[PDB]
Order: sequence, then C-alpha cells, then structure tokens
Amino acid sequence: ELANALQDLNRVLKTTREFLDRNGGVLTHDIDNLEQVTTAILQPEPRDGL
Amino acid sequence: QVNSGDAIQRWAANLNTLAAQSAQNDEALRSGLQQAAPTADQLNAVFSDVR
Amino acid sequence: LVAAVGFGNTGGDIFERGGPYLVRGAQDLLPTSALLDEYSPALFCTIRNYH
Amino acid sequence: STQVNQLLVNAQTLLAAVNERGRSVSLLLERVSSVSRQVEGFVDENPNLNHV
Amino acid sequence: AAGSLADLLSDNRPLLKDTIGYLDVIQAPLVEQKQEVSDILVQMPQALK
Repeated sequence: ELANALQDLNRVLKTTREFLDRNGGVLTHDIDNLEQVTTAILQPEPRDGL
Repeated sequence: QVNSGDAIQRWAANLNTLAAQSAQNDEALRSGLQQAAPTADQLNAVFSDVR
Repeated sequence: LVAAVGFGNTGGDIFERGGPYLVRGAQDLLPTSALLDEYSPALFCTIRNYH
Repeated sequence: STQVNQLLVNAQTLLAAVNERGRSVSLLLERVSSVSRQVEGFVDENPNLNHV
Repeated sequence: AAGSLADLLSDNRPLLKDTIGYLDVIQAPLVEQKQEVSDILVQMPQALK
C-alpha cells in the first residue's frame, strides 16, 4: 500500500509539475477567451436575439 | 492492556509493515516532499488565474 | 503544508462556485448531444455542398 | 501522569473519529495510487494536447 | 475525490484522446484561414442590417 502510494505520488507530482509548466499559460488564456466571448454573446440583447 | 492483547499485537505487526514500506522508499519520500512543496504552489497559481 | 492550505482554499472556492454549473450543464447536454449525433451523416455533405 | 492519561484518552477519541468513516479511509492509499496512475497515463498518452 | 477522479479518468480517457484528435483535425483549417474567419465576422453584421 504505502510503497506504491509514495512512488505513484512522486511520479504524479513530477507529471503534474511538467504538465502545468507546459500547458497552464495557454489553458488559462483559452479559458479567459472563452469566458469573454460567451459573456459577450449572453448579454440581454444577444440573449433575446439568440 | 491484557484484554486487548490481540489488538496490540495486530497494530505492532501493522506498524512493522508500514514502517518497513516507508523506509524502503526513503528516496521516493524525499523526492515526494521536495516536489510537493512547489507543485501545490503551481496548482494554486493556475487556479487563481482562472478563479 | 502551507502550499496545501492555499491550494485547497483556492480550489475549493473554485469548485464550490463552478461545480453545480458543470454538473447541470452535462445533465442538460444529453438531449442535444443525442440530437447532434443523430444528424452526423448530414454534416460533411451539407458543408461540402454549401461550399 | 496526567499528561499521559489525557494523551491516551484523546488518542482514543481521535482514532475513533477517524475510524467511523473507515470505508473510505481504508481505500485512501489505493485510490491515491490509482488516480496518480490515471493522471500519468492521461498526460503520457496525449503528446499533442499542447498543440491543440 | 481521489476515487472519483480515478473513475472519471479510467472511463473517459479513450474518448478524451479521440476528442483531442478530432479537435486537432477541426482546428487546423481554422488556424490556417483565421484571417478569413475574422473578415467574415466583421463583414456579416452590415450585410444582416
């Protein structure tokens, strides 16, 4: 139990750190752009237009 | 203490097992702490960006 | 431990604010996903013909 | 001695409180190892996630 | 939560892999011709009016 838990935790910490350092800036940018566009198209007048 | 002798024997054996597993993975534990210090900061930064 | 405190608070706030939204969105997307899947065979040909 | 008795009874209380939810606690290590392996496999099997 | 994430990953991993592949295929022409998309989005409201 504990041996596999520790080794897998170490591996997943390394994997998460690499994945974040690689993809986080663009994932955050995409989420912000999606939020901006969806908020823009869900304003009252665009809402009733849709 | 006598009445719960089976319980104390059981947790002594389980302490032996868990301690052996933890000691045999000493380097894994050290690296886990070393990486757990900044990775939670990375996750917190990413989340606070998209908070 | 300090980084765990910060990350836990941030992620917990984010998930509390945006978890019901995701759950009910994935619940409401079932009929529309089925509808879009039903009319896949008319997707490539329609776009090609309009092009 | 007072500290000894207080520590023993408080340890009993804490262990009971942890053990009352013993179904999910007993699977803690297995589940953390499983989720670690799943995240590792998800990241490893998608080299083109960053390009997308 | 660890168990829930393990379950959500064990069952959705092949479908997420296929989804990312299909998303790459859909996105590549949009990136190639992004100026055209921007131009049509600018142009369309005046035609609609």
